[PDB]
Amino acid sequence: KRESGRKVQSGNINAAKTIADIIRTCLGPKSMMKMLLDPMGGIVMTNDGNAILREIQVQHPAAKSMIEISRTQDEEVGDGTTSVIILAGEMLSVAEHFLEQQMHPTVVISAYRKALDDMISTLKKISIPVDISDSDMMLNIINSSITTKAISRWSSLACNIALDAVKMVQFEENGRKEIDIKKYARVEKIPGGIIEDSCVLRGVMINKDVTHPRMRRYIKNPRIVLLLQMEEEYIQQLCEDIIQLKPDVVITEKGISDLAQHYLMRANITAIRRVRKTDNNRIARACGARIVSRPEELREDDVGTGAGLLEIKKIGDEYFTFITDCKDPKACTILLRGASKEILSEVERNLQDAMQVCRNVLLDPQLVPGGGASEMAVAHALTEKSKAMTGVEQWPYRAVAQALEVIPRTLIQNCGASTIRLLTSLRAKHTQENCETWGVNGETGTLVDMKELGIWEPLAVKLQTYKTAVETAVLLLRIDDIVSGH
Amino acid sequence: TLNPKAEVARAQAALAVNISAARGLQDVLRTNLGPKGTMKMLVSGAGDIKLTKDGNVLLHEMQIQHPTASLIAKVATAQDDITGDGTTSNVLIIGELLKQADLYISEGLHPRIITEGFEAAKEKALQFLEEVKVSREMDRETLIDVARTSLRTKVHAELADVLTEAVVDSILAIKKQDEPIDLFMIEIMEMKHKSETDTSLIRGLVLDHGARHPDMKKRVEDAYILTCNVSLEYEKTEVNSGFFYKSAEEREKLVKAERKFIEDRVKKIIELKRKVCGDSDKGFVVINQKGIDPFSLDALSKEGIVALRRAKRRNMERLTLACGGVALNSFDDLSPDCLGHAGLVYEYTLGEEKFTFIEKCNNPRSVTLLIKGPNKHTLTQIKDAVRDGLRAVKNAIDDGCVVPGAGAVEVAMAEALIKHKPSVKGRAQLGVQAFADALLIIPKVLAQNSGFDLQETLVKIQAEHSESGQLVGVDLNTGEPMVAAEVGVWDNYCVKKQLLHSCTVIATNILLVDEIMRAGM
Amino acid sequence: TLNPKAEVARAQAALAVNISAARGLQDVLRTNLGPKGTMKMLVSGAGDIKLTKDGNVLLHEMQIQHPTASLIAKVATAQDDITGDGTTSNVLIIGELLKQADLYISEGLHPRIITEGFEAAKEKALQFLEEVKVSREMDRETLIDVARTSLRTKVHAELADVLTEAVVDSILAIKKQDEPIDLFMIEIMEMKHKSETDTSLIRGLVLDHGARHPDMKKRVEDAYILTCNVSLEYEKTEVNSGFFYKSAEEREKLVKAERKFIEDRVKKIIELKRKVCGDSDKGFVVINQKGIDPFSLDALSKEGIVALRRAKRRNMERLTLACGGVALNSFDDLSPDCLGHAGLVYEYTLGEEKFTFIEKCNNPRSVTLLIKGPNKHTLTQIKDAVRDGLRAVKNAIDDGCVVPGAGAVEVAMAEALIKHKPSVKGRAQLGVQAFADALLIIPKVLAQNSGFDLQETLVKIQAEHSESGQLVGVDLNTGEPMVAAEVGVWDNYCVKKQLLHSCTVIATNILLVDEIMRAGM
Repeated sequence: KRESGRKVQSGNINAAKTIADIIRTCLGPKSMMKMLLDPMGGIVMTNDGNAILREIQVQHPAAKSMIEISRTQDEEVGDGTTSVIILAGEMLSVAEHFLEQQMHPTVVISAYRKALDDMISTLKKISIPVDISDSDMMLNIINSSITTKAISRWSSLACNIALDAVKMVQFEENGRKEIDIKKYARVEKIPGGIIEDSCVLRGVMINKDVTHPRMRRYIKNPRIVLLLQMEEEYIQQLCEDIIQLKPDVVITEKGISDLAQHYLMRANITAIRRVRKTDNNRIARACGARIVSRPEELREDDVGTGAGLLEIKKIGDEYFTFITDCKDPKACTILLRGASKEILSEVERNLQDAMQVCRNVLLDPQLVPGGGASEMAVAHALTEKSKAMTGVEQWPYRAVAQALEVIPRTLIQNCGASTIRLLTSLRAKHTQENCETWGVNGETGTLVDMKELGIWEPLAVKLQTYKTAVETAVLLLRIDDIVSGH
Repeated sequence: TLNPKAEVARAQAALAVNISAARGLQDVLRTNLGPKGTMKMLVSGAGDIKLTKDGNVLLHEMQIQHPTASLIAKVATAQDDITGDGTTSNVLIIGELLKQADLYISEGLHPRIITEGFEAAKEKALQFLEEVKVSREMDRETLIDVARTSLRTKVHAELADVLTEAVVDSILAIKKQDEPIDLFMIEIMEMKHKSETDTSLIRGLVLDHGARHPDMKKRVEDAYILTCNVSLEYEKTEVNSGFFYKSAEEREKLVKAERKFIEDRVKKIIELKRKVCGDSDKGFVVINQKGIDPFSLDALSKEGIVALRRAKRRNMERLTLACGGVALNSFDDLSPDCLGHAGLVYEYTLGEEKFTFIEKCNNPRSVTLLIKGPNKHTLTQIKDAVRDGLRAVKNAIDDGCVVPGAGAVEVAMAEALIKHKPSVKGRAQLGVQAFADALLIIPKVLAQNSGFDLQETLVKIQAEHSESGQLVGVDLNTGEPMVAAEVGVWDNYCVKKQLLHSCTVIATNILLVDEIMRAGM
Repeated sequence: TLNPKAEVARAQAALAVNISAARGLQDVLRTNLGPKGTMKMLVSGAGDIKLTKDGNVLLHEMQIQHPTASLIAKVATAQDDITGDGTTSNVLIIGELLKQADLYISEGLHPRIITEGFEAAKEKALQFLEEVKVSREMDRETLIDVARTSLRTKVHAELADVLTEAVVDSILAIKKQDEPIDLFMIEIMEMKHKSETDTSLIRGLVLDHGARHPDMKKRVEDAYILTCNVSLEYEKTEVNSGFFYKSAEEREKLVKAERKFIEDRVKKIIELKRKVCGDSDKGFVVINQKGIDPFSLDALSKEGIVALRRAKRRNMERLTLACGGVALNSFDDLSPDCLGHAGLVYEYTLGEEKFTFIEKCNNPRSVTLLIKGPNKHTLTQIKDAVRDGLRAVKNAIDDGCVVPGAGAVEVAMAEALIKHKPSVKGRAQLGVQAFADALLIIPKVLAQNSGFDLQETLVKIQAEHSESGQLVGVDLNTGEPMVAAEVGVWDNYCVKKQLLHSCTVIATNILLVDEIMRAGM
């Protein structure tokens, strides 16, 4: 019916903590596997935090909010989904203040928000710039994701794809450096070939197939148009104004039936159909064409002058229409080649996340020391800053710092080493030695500096990770009454 | 701390469940290892019965209750497609690897440390094969020991000597010019009405349907085989007309009028017969796949022509390569170009049915292995053995190197891994010890199935050492040590190579399972 | 197959019942091995609490519910009677010996084969112990390392330096010129009203009952000790008479005549006092075990005598051999030849009671160790540690050879057994391997109780190898390897020697148990 009081906040903690305890060991290169029992006996031993919670059906509303936020994190950022849930769960697992001490949530939220502003201030001090102009330096960063993948055979090609494709979409003239992989870097699979034939196309691609030979095979100046008896006459006139301009290809938004394709085939042009509105806007920017209301209102200006060429070359038992150019019309297209669909699927998702890494690094050329170094470094600042924190908020303020130790805690647990012994010595290193280094080795299990090991992560990934974990913990703590109602 | 309709084993019980499943699957398949091993029955529920020791059939066709064990069942499907053997021993090593890992995990050792020991022992284990592999040139005697080593593990030791010479010669018939061996060049045919030991090779193809008419030649020593795909039976009107009748008699006139579509073409077969060497001491054969009227079978038989009907597409492609005549899709464009040439073409007579044989071909680049058995399940049993015996000789020729058997490599690699220290950390020494004792399950199980003591047999072959490269294995008949090279017991290189890479990958991944969550089961 | 009112376990499950009991008793005592090990409580039910780590006390005084486990408790009693140490390590090796044997017995191995391997591993392990033992001379610097190693395992690392110097000096006072030693020469006293760290030595002896008169001397710097056993209280008529009276006062008048036999003997005591150095700056002490009359005590008190009465048989025994005064059973034969001599003789007053001390003796061949503590159970805990510390210094002195500790001998012997091929039977090496792994439980448990990883500690000490004598042990504070001979950790030769003889015999006999029958239970 209705649940209120401390029962609500104590329940949301157990829910978010339970979801975090599942994926504690799926962090780092030693990500432990999880066996999901399907109702039909099917089993998948995946170790991805997203796919695990995606398939696990939950009933608690608080656990759903913790999952949906990680999903939204996965789209905006291609990394850090597992760390958001572990930190958000660990930040909430400190229930000593909520129940035993009877601290109001508004007091803790004042402490969590104060720590978030200080946690962000501590990361930017330990940051390090990047020489993004160097292709080998940025290549050393993208190799962290290429490891243990099928694209490791030609990783140099895999980085050059994502690195240039993002830079082509990178619009630095407007200042904010807006990047949109899904909008301006459309990716499509091409049957046949191999991973080595994967290249970038400087324009828009149309996956429609050629049904009849009466079409333009090669044109230097693509004129791209953009827009039974009674059916014949109404179609005979709408097609007349199109052919009057002598086009090279007609890309209409809505469908082109058989009789409409008949008159278009008399003009010997490629028949394209079933395209969306935004796609037409991208087609127009590819060649400078004009979208018109109806075929009746077509004018001589409706041309794709300036484009490179039109081509309907058959590649691997499939025709492909290209309106590409030898310039940069605010977009690109990744033509992923592969001898089979099994290899094509892996390279698609692999290079997609690789573009997200370069997207975050290029939005701000500032990295941070991973392997628990950033967490233990930030925790040292709050523990020192809390000494001057006059008030009762000092106790939960310090607890947030110790909650960040979970990241090196899980990395040490998966390696099999002593968690207390290394974490104790790890915290001492950040006190005396520099905080920008002395993290954790995820492969060896012992301590190591991050200057000697290139585990440097982006800054925007950690900022949105801590900001989302704190805002998620602040969210569920503000929930004090779960009620029904339609 | 849990949600409704959800369950998860957060502690190490997830490993105890997966480790228990592998031990259970180990105890099942260990009884069918080798020739002395027992057989397993496969009841389909509807009443069918199938006996087989092949681990892939006991994992692909059979159904398993445990969800975790079904994962290892899919691995055998992968192990079979790459090498064609080693699916049973792959499951034993996984169970014994996980068994030894559970012994150390109970002592507080992390699973990830054990997997690093397997990766180090595996890389050392692969190098040991390169040192002991014998790159003996492929000959008849060498392949007999290899095919005997494979076929004895699927039969009652009586069809081994019979099937060995047949399986060896089948590959040698297609193996020449250093070409990659293709198994599509050998077709497998089954026949009832005879015993099991009557299996023998056929130099050419064999067809189901043959000539059915009294006026046919029982054997054609030579003929110009004509390949065709045109039906010489009652068909529809192929011209700009149709069927319109007013009674049963007027309908019969349309049959006489429609039959003229074939009667002009049936004589066309008689024309090319008389045309291309129609004189004495010659013959002619038709292998038209489609149906043929008894009139055309009755007409051409008077001219001394063996005509066949109702064949398969695959047989027609093989028939063209054996003879040389290209398929004619329409009798109107007949010519000598559509003809071939072959030797003795006779008819094998069984108790009830009869089969066509096209032996003595010129250049077919293909043969057929005629299987005979009294029971239905015995045919499927022998077929699975020959397919495994063919891949055994294929791997021996495709990969010219072979290695010993009888667990001699496992006994040797176990001693090699013990004399090898890590290079990444010290605790990996435990994983190497688990890998060493895991490989010994094969010589242990072979002693159990043969009825000998598990410990006495292993200690003898493991204690046997000398100041020279010496092999040693289990003697299934005596139980004493045995040098596999001195008796003709050889395995493949790719089998043992894929075994170490397969067991290490799956035993690793099963150990990395930290929790088991029900996805709404 | 059994009679009513009884039960029988026919199959091998009877052996698993005994293996499970030893495994359980192993997990109980492993937490109290070494100094860093935890303590166990002994609730007597009546209300007495007792804390101790001594495995002999946790098995002898603690009654065990399981029938099988009570047998091993009786062996710990026998182990403590010979050497007085190693009872805890004895049970841990028995638990691991039977644990490792079950791994091979489950594979179909007979128990009798494993036991024959233990007999072979024992002889090899016993011969290797002769090489590791150090036959150096026993000096105060060495016995302190033995006493510290023995006392640390029974105290809170605070009474180490307190009881170490007392335990060592108590032994050196009772051995010279290679004389046989006896721990009964050392008396163990207990007193309250002082902190636990107030333990110290007493060169002389402590007596229970003190003098009773106000004019007594609190300290006698010199006196002749007169041993007596005559009741100086009112006694019966010593002549052939009775009680010939007419009232109560006449009966009392005869009691005066009955006291003439005792009162005159008090004058004989005063006579020899004045004769044997009754001058100034001298004294005299009487230690008569029996009672003394109050009026007679007034006579001796005024003469400066410190008298004692109502003593125990144990006090008079040590008082004789210490002071030399011969017991006079009748004052008629009083003479100065029966007199002893001693130095300072004083009565230290405690808050509640008092005790007489006879310190400053020349060579009494008997001493006393005075323990002080606030509680009752704390005194019993310290009494057990001193007896275990004295017996440890006794064994090192009698058996001049000592061996390193911290599991360095177990790690070295285990490496020797693994480097030992079969010599009695081929399958016997499986028991030798089980014996090797059983010895490694000692360093494993020391790593657990110290809080370090069980596997990392054992692997580091095992990796220590060089071209020279190298014996490393478990550093409880560091966890790294540690040469036990360098830091000052030394165990006895009889302790490790009796462990191999005790562990093998019991682990053997428990393995030979085939059935468990009820003898009318």
